[PDB]
Amino acid sequence: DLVQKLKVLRHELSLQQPQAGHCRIEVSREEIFEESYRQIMKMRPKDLKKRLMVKFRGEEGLGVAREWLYLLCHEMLNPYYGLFQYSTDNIYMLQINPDSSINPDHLSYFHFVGRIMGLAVFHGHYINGGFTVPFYKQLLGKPIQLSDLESVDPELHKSLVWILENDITPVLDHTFCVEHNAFGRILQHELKPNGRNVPVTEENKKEYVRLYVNWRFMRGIEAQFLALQKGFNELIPQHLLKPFDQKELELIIGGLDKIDLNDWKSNTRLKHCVADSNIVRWFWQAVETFDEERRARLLQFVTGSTRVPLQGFKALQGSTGAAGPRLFTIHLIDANTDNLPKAHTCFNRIDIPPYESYEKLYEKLLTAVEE
Repeated sequence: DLVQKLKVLRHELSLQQPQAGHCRIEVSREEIFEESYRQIMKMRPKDLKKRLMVKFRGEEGLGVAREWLYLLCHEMLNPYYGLFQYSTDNIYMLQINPDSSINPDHLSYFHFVGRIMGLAVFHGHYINGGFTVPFYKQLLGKPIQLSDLESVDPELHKSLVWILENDITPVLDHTFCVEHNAFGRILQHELKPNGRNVPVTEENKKEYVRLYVNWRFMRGIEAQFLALQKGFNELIPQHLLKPFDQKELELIIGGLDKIDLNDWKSNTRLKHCVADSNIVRWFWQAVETFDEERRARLLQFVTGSTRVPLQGFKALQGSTGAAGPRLFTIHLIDANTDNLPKAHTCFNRIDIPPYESYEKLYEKLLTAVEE
């Protein structure tokens, strides 16, 4: 199982975390994207491996990287910024935008997104944002298969399938060079060192084919991916990803994308109330009533993030923030019943007033989650 292989990866990463010092990030909520960019990019990789201390500017009086990561991923992964775009054929998943060159500094922003992804995995946190299958395969360092290219370029796929099941000796005159229309002009690109003078033979056509497929998936997003990858590997070394596949990397990076209710209830603690308190009974009744989306907004309202750890609700306050696992807490406060439930994201605690009815609790709970 994944938690087993992950604990080996987390232990190797934990050895790289200097027990002395804190990685200090203080950004505003209204400028979280550009302020986090400036602060993270000013640091050296060694500085990012120190235990995280994220504070929102001003809000430190009356801090969590869980909420900061959530709000930061929400911003950087939005197509408004031109780094990522939704896929045409996977309208539910992000991919690198090939027209990212519009921003001349795009390569530094991709390197920053990579730093944020590595920082999240390194500190036991997750990234809210789903990527495509070739994104995870590329990030992992493993080669894309020829069958994955049929959907992307069926004419090139047809040609490369011909090469593999035919004797190219009396027919082909290819080199490890691909000539393509680069917007307005044809450009020769070598697939390997000195590819223009390396002919494709029966002895090396398998290598030529896998390099051509790899090159075609990187078309337009080469500089972008390289930048992201260098930021990600500054926290998560490439060798430590070796025991994982595309689906396992997607889970390591983003956590579970389904909230189990029984695990949420098993890892819930109560302050100022007991299991048979009306507020507790009513809260869980309102929670079964909520849809998968309303449940995720409730998790974000209380814990600061929509992300569920791969170990479940038991490991809620990630690897760093204060001491350890600060479990989801229901706190019955004595306060005016016209108030909305308060949330202390730093403790995964919801302060619920002593409502007089289930419907009263429901409407105030729903109203708090939409805000």
